[PDB]
Formats: sequence, structure tokens, C-alpha cells
Amino acid sequence: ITEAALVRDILYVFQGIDGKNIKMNNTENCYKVEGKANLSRSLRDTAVRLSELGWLHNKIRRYTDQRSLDRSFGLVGQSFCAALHQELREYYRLLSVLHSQLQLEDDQGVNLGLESSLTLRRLLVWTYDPKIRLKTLAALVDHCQGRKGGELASAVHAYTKTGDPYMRSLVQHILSLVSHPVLSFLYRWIYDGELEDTYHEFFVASDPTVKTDRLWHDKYTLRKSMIPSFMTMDQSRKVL
Amino acid sequence: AAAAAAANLNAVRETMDVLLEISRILNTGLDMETLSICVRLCEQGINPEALSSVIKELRKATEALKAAENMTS
Amino acid sequence: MDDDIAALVVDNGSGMCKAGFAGDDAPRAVFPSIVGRPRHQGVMVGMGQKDSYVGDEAQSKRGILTLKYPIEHGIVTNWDDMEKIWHHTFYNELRVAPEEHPVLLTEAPLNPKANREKMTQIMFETFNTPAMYVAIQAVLSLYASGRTTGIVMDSGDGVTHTVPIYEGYALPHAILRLDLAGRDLTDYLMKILTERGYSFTTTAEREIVRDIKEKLCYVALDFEQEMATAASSSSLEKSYELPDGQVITIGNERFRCPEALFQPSFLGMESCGIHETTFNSIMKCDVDIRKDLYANTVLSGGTTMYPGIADRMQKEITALAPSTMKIKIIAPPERKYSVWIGGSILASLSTFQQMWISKQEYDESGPSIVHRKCF
Amino acid sequence: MATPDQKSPNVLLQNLCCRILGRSEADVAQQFQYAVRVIGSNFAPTVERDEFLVAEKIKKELIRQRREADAALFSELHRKLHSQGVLKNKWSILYLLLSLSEDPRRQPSKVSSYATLFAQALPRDAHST
Amino acid sequence: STLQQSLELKRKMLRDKQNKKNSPGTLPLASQESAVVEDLLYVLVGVDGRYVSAQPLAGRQSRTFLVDPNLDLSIRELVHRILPVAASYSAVTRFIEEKSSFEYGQVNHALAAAMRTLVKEHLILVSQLEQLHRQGLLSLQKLWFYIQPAMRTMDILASLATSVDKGECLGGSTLSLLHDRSFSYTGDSQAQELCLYLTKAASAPYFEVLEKWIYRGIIHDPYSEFMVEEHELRKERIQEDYNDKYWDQRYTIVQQQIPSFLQKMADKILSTGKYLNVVRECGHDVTCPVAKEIIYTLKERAYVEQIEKAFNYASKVLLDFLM
Amino acid sequence: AQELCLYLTKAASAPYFEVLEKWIYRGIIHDPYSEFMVEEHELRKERIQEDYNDKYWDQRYTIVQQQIPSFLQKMADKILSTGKYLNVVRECGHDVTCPVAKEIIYTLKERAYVEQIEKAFNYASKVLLDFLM
Amino acid sequence: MASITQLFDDLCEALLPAAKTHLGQRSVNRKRAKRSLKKVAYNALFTNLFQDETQQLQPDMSKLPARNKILMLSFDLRVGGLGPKADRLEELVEELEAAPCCPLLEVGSVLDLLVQLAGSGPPQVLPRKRDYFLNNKHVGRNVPYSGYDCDDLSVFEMDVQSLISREECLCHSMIQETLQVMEAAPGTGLPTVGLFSFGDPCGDRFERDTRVSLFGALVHSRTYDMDVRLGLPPVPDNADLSGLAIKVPPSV
Repeated sequence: ITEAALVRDILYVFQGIDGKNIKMNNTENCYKVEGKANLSRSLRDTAVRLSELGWLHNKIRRYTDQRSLDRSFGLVGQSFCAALHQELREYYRLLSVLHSQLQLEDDQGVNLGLESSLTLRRLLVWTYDPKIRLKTLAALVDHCQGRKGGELASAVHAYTKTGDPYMRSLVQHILSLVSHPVLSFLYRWIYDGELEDTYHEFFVASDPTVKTDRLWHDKYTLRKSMIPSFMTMDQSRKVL
Repeated sequence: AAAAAAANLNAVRETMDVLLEISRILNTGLDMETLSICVRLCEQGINPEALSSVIKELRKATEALKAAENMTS
Repeated sequence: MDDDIAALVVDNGSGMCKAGFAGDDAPRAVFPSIVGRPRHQGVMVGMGQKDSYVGDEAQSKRGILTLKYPIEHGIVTNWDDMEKIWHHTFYNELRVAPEEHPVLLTEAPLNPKANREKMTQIMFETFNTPAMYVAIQAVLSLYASGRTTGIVMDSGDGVTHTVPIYEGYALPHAILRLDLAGRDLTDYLMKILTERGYSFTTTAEREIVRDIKEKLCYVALDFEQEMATAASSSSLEKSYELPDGQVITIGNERFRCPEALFQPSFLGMESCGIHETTFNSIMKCDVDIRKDLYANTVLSGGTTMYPGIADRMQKEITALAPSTMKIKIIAPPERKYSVWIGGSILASLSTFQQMWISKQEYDESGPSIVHRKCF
Repeated sequence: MATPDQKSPNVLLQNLCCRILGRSEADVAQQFQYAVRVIGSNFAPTVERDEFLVAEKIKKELIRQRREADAALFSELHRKLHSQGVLKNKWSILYLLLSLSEDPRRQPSKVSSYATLFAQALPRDAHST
Repeated sequence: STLQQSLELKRKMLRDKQNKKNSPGTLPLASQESAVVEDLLYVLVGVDGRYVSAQPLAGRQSRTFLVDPNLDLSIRELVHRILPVAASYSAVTRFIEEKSSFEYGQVNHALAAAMRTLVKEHLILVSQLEQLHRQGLLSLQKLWFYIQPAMRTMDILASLATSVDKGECLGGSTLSLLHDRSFSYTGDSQAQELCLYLTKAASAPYFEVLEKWIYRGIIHDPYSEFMVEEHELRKERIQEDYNDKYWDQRYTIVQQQIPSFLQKMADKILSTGKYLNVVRECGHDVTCPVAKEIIYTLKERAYVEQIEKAFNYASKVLLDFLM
Repeated sequence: AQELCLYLTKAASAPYFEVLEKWIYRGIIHDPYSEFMVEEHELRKERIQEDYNDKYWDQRYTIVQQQIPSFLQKMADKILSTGKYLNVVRECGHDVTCPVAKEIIYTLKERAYVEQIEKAFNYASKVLLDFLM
Repeated sequence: MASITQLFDDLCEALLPAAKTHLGQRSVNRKRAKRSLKKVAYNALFTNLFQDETQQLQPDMSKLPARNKILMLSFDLRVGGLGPKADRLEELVEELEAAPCCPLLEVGSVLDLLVQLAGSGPPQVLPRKRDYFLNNKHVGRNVPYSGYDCDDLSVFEMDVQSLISREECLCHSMIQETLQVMEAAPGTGLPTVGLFSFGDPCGDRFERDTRVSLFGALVHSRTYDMDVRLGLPPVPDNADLSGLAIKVPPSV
């Protein structure tokens, strides 16, 4: 088995595609290398290491597809999915650059023992930071699984508490992007009384059945579950 | 005073926008906050020619300091 | 750590001498320009009392020392006692060898060339300094203002000077000296406090009255309006508690005292007001530079620390200067220490390091170098 | 002792405004700004760099002014100018002079009609500037 | 494996944060050398070689390797001498990857991130050496020489990691342990520099919490790492109960969380934060004008002088408020 | 996508806002496709005065509920009244030049068009009141 | 008012380089640099204070109204193809000059400084994305009758080509940088110099000689290259004629 074939399979896995000799094992929920004898055990371990990245990629893509189709995610959910898609796009841009570099290494044909030659170890090194990024994104997705609206915002704030400064910065950027629409809807409701809560995602609830006599008492309510974790309960009461 | 403060803030914003455009053409490394500080200094009567020479010297010094920090880190 | 031998910075204010190292933001030593010698040689000789104390040491020994001021009304009056004071400052407060450090000296405006020569001789022969310079205090404050043309108002305790400077050169025909400063205002404040019923008669009570003036007196933008306000409202009136718990009340004296800057007759001084002195200095200056001098009016010295002095100076200069003259009064918040700051700034220039008079140049030219080398 | 060198458009426009208005640049700031705005976005890719068209136009104008002798003199001047290699954009100079030319007859004090003809010139726009 | 201990540390830190957050003999000699180069290059990445395979890790032990018995005895001894570096690398990577979980708190997460950066640098070096071998430019002695300093650095780092794991050091206790390790590298200038970088990084969130406490009297400590711990005192009884629950019980000192480098100033920090918290609880909004970035330094105790200045500022503000 | 949709909405409102302007300023529907929220029905003016039904006021102009823009839905009735008043003024033989006629621009965050519509409604109401008095 | 020294201190602090994450030595270096930068700054500020009149800067533009300098920059921007940006700059400059109550007393001097600050501002400017309405030439109410001239279309095509080329160039530069980092010599480029490498003996002469002598192993040679094939000096041709002399080390 040529190394180039493994490179092609790894690029496919980075694209979420099963390679010719490396296929996703649904039983292991991971890409598995075809049992052809010519794979080095070290090479097998490297394939498994890359298949962890491919599994993360496939999980991310499954999440994106699951939420891109869900109209019930609401505007805030759509914004969160959009931010996730943007980060995935950045990752895919990096992956495309890496693929072009691998294509250059394959096309040059020379086993240049230079420190610049695309080795499986060099590929792993170049993807190490991307691997950490994808791990962080996957952990965020897992923690945010099933959460929506203010619960999604609270989950995002929980992920903002990560110690990793790169993860912290990324999560801060994602939180700000997702909150810009969320804060817009919330603040528009609490300051202007506008409630574009198609999914009842904002922390202010309005009872349309409440008469004007109880308008001050009953017309407006707090969706406590929809209260973002970046807002205090006293802040939420003031907004209400 | 409050009206004066608001006028100063609006003037700073306008100056920052103009300065941002000039800066973008200017490709030299001058920031808005330093510009505001200089404006306060300039309001105190600093010679604009002296100010420009100082700014150029500060940019050269900042580049030398960045090289020194990159060598010492 | 490269021990770059710091030049010495000595700010000789009319009231207090302030000294420190070049490149410091403030003088490291600041003490009254007073040298005290023991009043009773006999009794305290056995207790290790020095025959004389200088600066803060003179104040600490004031009980047993007779204090002398080698600088009188901003003018050096005892060159031997001034040299002894500088030596004491150097060796005890700064704890430096002046032979190892260049020394930037300050001078009063219109300081006699011969007095500069005697100071230079003392500095070069007694302290064996490797390099020195003598600068006019107001010039250093002007350099601290980043200007080469303008008027510097340096006001200490003992003397006031108005020094027009054009393109880095002082305008000697337009330099004015005023023998009215913080000491005269302190005596006026003591008088008005005695009239108020607070008795201040001792040099300790005189210093208390001086501190009261520095803390509670301010310069009115309009002296008559502030006096009228204090007479019609106690809002300008201030009570002051003496260290013995006696409460004194000060009304227009809060602004009448510094009103002497515009109306020195309010202090019983025959000197012209700050507006008249500024006008006379400007008129003695070239018309082409007068606009820039008005635009570059720098306040310096401890007597420029008075609150409201900037507004009063602005009003007065506007009433006194030509309406077409751009007048800008610079009253730095540190103008009480402006001399020292300017000396530190000036002495920090790399190109200035060649301007110091070296010990070799002193030995080559003698004390007359002050009149021959420093122009 | 001045050597020809490319100076910024601002300097040339300032000097031009000063000499045309006979006032300081401060006194023509509004006019300077208006002219600067109009001039600052104006590149002529449509102008055909052909002196012959300008010369023909000048000749026709002179004939219209009954100045055939002046047309011949202008032709000789153009010939002399061509002999000298000082100017590179002669088409531009001729166009500018013709545009700024004022008819002495407009000799007389007015010009008979202005039935501008389709004759004109080329549009050069055909090229990918 | 170090991964299990680091994961346990993550879970423990998660609990603390929740409490804080109320929210060969037949091979040619040249071919034997080449095969050993490939195996070592795999082992540096944690991959078993063809002739040298890692033995399974039994417990919190260093990774063991099985080497083909038919290797040259001198070659086998050199391999066994190098294998310790790969075992340390594998253990460090396991610890880094486990304690990198958000549950491990910001300090342990930052420590893991720094370790990951150093592991990345190690991998880069290893990749360049792999290239030299692919270039045929790598000899066994050159490899040994080049890795010897790297081996010592990795061994020191692994010993520090194992000591932290044995101590389960967290927050201020972790900062104290880091300080002690930095003192342990007093004889190793390179290791001392590395420890200083690591200490500054781990103190960055701790110094942020300290800054928040001293400048605002607010403990923004999600992981309960600061030497001062806040206890919820019923404010009604803080004024009502004879006990100064606001002054004495609202904020308590976590002795275990006292950084060894801050221990001499801990009480001043405690008092400053207590005063600021009282001022905020008094309804006086205090904007601290002395709020500055706190940076960990090993030689200079500049943070101590800054703490003293902040203490003096808070004391002055409190005295003026009381008078 | 939000910016793109906003551009598209402004472009699609440009002809719709032009029609609205024509209705509010002149009371004239130049709608070949009957797209405006107000639909005109030919009421016989001769019988509009004769028939007890205000055919001029009630039948000449009708609201097309389906053609009511959701962003204008809150102002639809005011728009209807404005156009009714303008049509009445024209039918009264008073040529009404609307002094408040301004370009209507689609805005997503600000209901500036609503405030302008209110100003125009007030102008038409004042003109009609003066005419009636 | 703050002192000029205080204002320069604030300016130097804001202008101080953001410290690279290296904790310790950079603090002291920052303090010393602050002092040095203050000295340099004052030298530049007072460059003309004690400069002879002979270094009179060109008198022309200094007497020009600041507005005229702004107009000059606007003209250059229009010539620079920034016509809409030139217009916006002119509008903003007219507004700034037109402000009837400038809260700054030296607002004219501030504008003069900005002219003096021309070319002194910070610059890759991500290309302004085409607003859907901006390129909507055929989307309008009062569309002027135009030809089919696609000059603007060619400009837009060039802009898109530039954007794509910029993305490709960024990709190529990033690739080259990442390979170049990966391509350093084995053991070279490590940030912890000497901590994982045997530190290069460039510093100490004793260490330097040890390295070039390989801890004193080399007798007659010195080398920095680790791949040198060790050779000895050739046998002199006269050895069979003159015998073997004891080589005396040169006194130099």
C-alpha cells in the first residue's frame, strides 16, 4: 500500500469520506482501515488517529445537517447553527489548504528527506491545533445537545468558562455572535416591547389573553428558562 | 459641561472616522486611542509639525522595540 | 543593569531648592533654600549636633539651629552656605558623589554673570564634577513645555520672574523680574489672619500660615467678584482649625491673598499685577514673537500652584494683550514642581549631553566660563 | 535652476487657481474644492491622441473667422512645435488650447451661429483602457 | 495511565467549580538501524514500531516497551535509554489530554494547554529528525545527542506532572505546587525558565481573580481557586446576628488555596477584598482607579508591592467612607 | 443573508412604496396587477350620492387584505384612510397636492415609513377637516 | 491641566508595544524602554527647538489652509480610484471644519496635526464586500437611460478577480510559512533554545572553543558544522626530503 493512497483516504476522511482502504466502521462509529495486510501497525494507529478527526468531522456535519433542517431551532438556534457553520467553514478552508499542500507533496514525487516534506507525522502536527479546535467544538456540541433558546445561551456561557485561551477566545466570539440576535430580541422586547419569538425563545413572555386590567400584572411574563446565563436574575427582573 | 462633553465625544468620533480613513491610506500604524491622547495634548498647544516628527519617531521606536521584544522573547 | 551615570538635576526655586537625577519625573530631594547652623554651639556640641544643617536637616534641627537662607528673594546671597547646602543634599539625601555625575544647575532669571562664575568655580573645584550646566529655571520649564518661543512664568516663594523666550533663546530685553512671590503672599495672609482673629506670630506660626495659604488660598479669576462673593456668601469663606483646635475663619482672604497677583496693592505690594507684568514683558519682546509668547505662557514654581491662577491669568492677559494676540496660559498641575520637571526633561536630551560644561572646560576657562561658555 | 519633475496635482491646481483668480488659495477654497472634485474623477480614455484632428479643427475655426492667413501661421507654428521634441502630449495641449481659445470675432464681437456638425473626432473608447 | 489521573483531576475540579459556580539478528545492520529509526519515530508519536512495541501500561506507571530480543545488545541498551523519553512523552500526552477537559478548571486547563504547546514543539523537533532520517542524515549518536537535552526537559516536565497528579493540586494549592516546582528547578536554568512561563500562565487566571477581588471586592472565581473563599452569609443576619457574617463569614480564607508566592501578602489581599466587598454591600459603587494587570514574576515581587498599594487604596476609601 | 434580504426587500418595496406614495399623495391607484393593499372598485359616482350606500367612500376604494404588507399591516388602516381622503378631495373637485409627499423607503428596524405615513395621514385629515368646515 | 511631561508619559504608555507574553525580563525592559523612548520623543519634539534656521522645512504647504491639504488628499484619493471615499472624506472634513462649537480650543491645530499625520496612520484591509444595493445598477426607480457599456462590469470583474487572487495569495503565503516552520533544520528554530537542545556555544569563548573543538576533541580544526567529515592536514611534501618537523602553533 502506497503512502499516497493513505494520504488520499485521509483527505477524504477530512472531507468525511471513507477512503478506498479506510472506511467508516458504523459499529465503531469511526473510520476503519481495510484489513489488507500491508498496513503497518504504526500506520494502523496513525489511521485510527486520523479517523478520530474524521469521526469528529462527521459528528459536526451530522449536527449541522440536523439543525439546518430543523425550522424549530428558531432564529437564535439558526444563528448558533450559522456560527457553527462559519467555524466549520474556517476549518474546511484550513483543510483545503492542507489538501492542496498534500497534493503538492504527492505531485512532486520526490521523497525529499527535508523537514518540509509531508510526512504522516507532519500532517498530524499541522492538524494538531485543528484537532484541539475540533475537539473543543465537539465538546461544545455535546454539552449543547438538546438545548435551545435561553438554555442554548446558558450552555454557551458554560462553554465560555473553558480554561484554554484559544478555546476561550473562540467560544467568546461564538457567544457574541449568537447573542447578538439573542440580545437583540431580548432587549427589543424589554425596551421596545417587540417580541419576535417564533419559538418563544426570549426570556420575556407575553400572555396575549391577559386583559388590560391585568396587563401590568399578567400581560408580560419572564421565560426564566430562556434567561441567558450572561444576565442576572435581578437584571432579568429589571428587563421584565 | 454635559453639552460640551457630548460635543467632544462626537468630535472624537468624527476625528476617529476621518483618522481611520487617513490611516488606511497611511499604512503607518497610528491608532485611535493614541490619536485621542495626542488630541488632548494638541489641544494644549503642541506644534503639529513637532507632533508629526514625534509620531514618526515613535513609530520607528515602536518597530525597534517590537524587534527587541521578538529577540528577547 | 547598565548603571548609566545619571546627570544631577537641581531646581533652585525662590522658596525651596529641589534636586534629583536627570530623567526622573520629579526632583528626588526638595527642601527649603535654607541653611541652619546651631543657635547654641555649646550645649548641643556634645550631642553630635552638626555645626550646620541644610535643607530638611535644617528644619529637623530648627529648634537648636539658627537658620540662614543662602538664597534670598530667589537670589543667592551666601555662596559658601549654598555650596554647603548642595554638598549636604548630595551626600545625605541623594547619597551620590558629584565628582562622578554631571550636574545640571538651575539659575534665577537675570542671575549676575559673576554670581554664575562663583557658583561654577565652587562646583568645579569643591565637587570636582565631571560635567555641569547652568540653566535658567524658567528656560527649563519652557523646555518642559516643548516650546522654543514663549514666556515662562516661574513663581517661587521669594521672587517672580517673567522671561520671554524666542526660538529657544530668551529675550533679555523682555525678561522681567518681580520681587513678589509666595513669601510676600504668606506675609499678607498672616496679616489678614491676624485681622481675622487668628494670631500667627512665630516662625512656626508663620509656616502654619504659609501652609494655610497653600491649602486654602486660591487665585480669583476676578478678584473683586470673589471678594464680593466671600463678603456676601460664606461659600467663599473657609474655616480653618489650628493644630491647637482653634478655628479661624477666612473669607475673601482665600482669594484676596492671591488677588495680589493681579492687584499687588491688595497685599500692600507696590509691584505690578500679573497682567501688568505680563504686558510689560510682552511689550519688551518683539512684536512678531509676542503672539507666540502669549500662546506659550507657562506657569512655573510653587506660587503657581494657587487654584484659579490659570483663569485669572487668562482673563488678565486677555484684557492686557492685543485682541489679535493668541494668548494661551499653561498652568501645569505640577507647576509647583515645574522647575524640577523641566530640569529633568532638559537634562534628558541626548544632544544636551554635549552642552554640559566639563570639569576640563572649567579648568581651562575658570569661573568666567559661566559668562564665556554658557550663552 | 528648476528641473522639470512631476509635482502633485494639488500644487499645480493651487498655483493655477491663484493665478486665475489672482487671490490666495484661502480665498478660492470653495472654487478649489469644486474644481478638485470635478477633476479628481476624470480620465480621458476616449480622447484620440491625434494632432491632425486638432489641427483640422483649428483650421476650420480660423476659416470660419475669415482668418485663413492665421490658419497658415498656426500650421507653421504646429510644424515648428512638431520639429521640437519638448512636448509629448501634443494632442492634449492642442485640445486644451482650442477649448480655451476665445474667438476674437466672438474679427468682431460675436460669432455667426453654432451649428455644430457631426464631424467631430474619434471616441477611442473601443480600446480596453 | 496519567490520563486516568488527569481525568480524575478534571472531575474533582469540576466539583470544586460547581461549588464555586452556584449558577533483528537477521536484519542488516543498516536495515536494523533504519527500522529502529522508524520505530522510534512512531514511538515519539506513540505508535508501536515493527520490531519495538510498547508494552501495555499497568496503572500509573511509565509506558513500557517490548524490543525485539535479536537486536544488538549495545543497540538494545541505547534503545532502552531512549525509550524512557517516549514513555514520558506518552504519559505527558495522556495527562495533558485528560486534564484538558473543561471540568479541570481554568488553571489546570491552561496548564494542559501549555503542555500541549510544548508537546507540539517536541513533535516538530521529532518530525525534523524524522526528515533527517528519511534524508539518511540521522545517525544513532546524533539522535542520542540531540534528544539528550530534550530527554532531560521532558523528564523534568513529566516528574512535575506526576508530582502534581499525586498531590491533586488545584487552584491556589496548584499555584503553590508550581512555585515549589520552580524552586525545584533552581539548578536548571532552562527548566526554571519553562516553569516560570508555566507559572505565569497558570497565575494569569488566578491573578485575574485576585485583581477582580482587590479592585471590585468581587470574587469571580468559577473554580474556587483563590486563597479567599466567599461563604453565603444571610445579609439579614449579617446586620442582625452579633457575628460579623458580612466581614467575617461572607468571605473566608482558603488556606490550601494560598499561593506560596502570595502567602506573605495573602492577608493584605484578603483585607482589601473584604473592604471592597463591604463598600459594594454598603451601596457605594467603588470604581477602583488602581486596577492594573497582575503578572506573575519570579525574581521581582512587583505583585506584592501592587497588592500593598491596593490594600492602602482600599483602606483609604474605607476610612473616608466610615468618617 | 439578512443584508441580502434587506436589499431585496427595499428593492421590491420601491415600486410598492411608489404605489403607496401615489395613493397617499394623489389618491390614484396606478396598479395594473392589483398589487397594492388597497383595491379600487368602480362605484357609480352618480349613484354614490343617490344610493344610501357611501359608494364613493365605501365602494370606490377597497382594502386588499391579501395585498396588505405584513410590515405595513399595522398601518394599513391609516393608509386606507389617507387614500380615501385623497380620493374624496379629488372627487370634491379640490386638487390636493400632498405637501408631506416623501419617498417611502423599506426599513427593517425603524418604522420611519410608519411615522411618515402618520404625518401624511394627519396632513390629509387636516385638509379634509378644513374642507368640511 | 496635565503637565506636558505627563501628557508625553501617557502618550508613551499608550504607544508602548504590547508586551510579548514573556513575563519577566520584558517588565524591566519596558521601564527602561519607556525612559529611552521618552528621551527620543523629546529629542524629536525639540528637534527644531535648538535646530538652526537653516533646516527651515519647505514653507509652501505650511502656509496652506488645512482644508487645502485635505482637498489635496481628496484629489489624490480620487486619482487613486477612491472617488466615493474621496467624496466621503471631503464631506467629513467639511463637517469637522463646519462644527460651530468645537469643544477643542486647538481644533484647527488638531486638523493641522492630522495633515502632519497624513501617511502616519495604520493600514490588510479586507476588501469592502459589494453591498447588494450598491451593485444593483439595474435595480432602481429612476434608472437613467444608459448604454450597454460594461466598464463598471469590467471593474467589478477585476475586483472579484483581485479578491479571489487575494484568497489564493493568502493561502500560498500561509502554506509557505507553515512549511518553512516545519522545514527548519533538525533541532533548529526551537523556542526554548538550549532547553531541549545542547545550546549553541555562541556566547562564551570557552564554550565556543569547546564546541568548535568538540569539547576539546578537535586538535587542529574548529567547526560549527556537525556534518563535517573530519580530516587531518596532509603530509607535507618535504617530509621525505626534510623530515617531520614538530608543528609549532602560530603565536597568533
